[PDB]
Amino acid sequence: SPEIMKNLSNNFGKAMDQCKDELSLPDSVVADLYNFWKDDYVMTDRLAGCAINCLATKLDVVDPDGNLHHGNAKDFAMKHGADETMAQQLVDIIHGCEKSAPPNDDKCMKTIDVAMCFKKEIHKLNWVPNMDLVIGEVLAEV
Repeated sequence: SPEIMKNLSNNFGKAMDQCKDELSLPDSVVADLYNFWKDDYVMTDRLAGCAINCLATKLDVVDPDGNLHHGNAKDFAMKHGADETMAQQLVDIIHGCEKSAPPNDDKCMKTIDVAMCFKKEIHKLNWVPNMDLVIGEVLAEV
């Protein structure tokens, strides 16, 4: 019974259930975000990026005292759990993403681009499966 079966108050269980409605997307793909498929960005399932975006639906739950703000994480989020390097580092990709991810009305798929861009920085936590058998073709160590 992983995170898939472990849901917080509502900030998630609600956003997830709501996302499964508003976005009518599979709450499973979004439930994977909690797993560790971060590497798997919209590139595969944008819904996961949209659902997560809707996750902020209520910042009151996400941030009681203003822990952060979807799209624009306060200096608290990217600090209380950010690497001294990630501080500026992110400013690197975020500079290439945020620049490519304007405040388009499709923020759902726009802002997310960034909300996920940085997420990629995590995908390279300690393990970097730069090459992981996906289709089982000549590319990754099958």
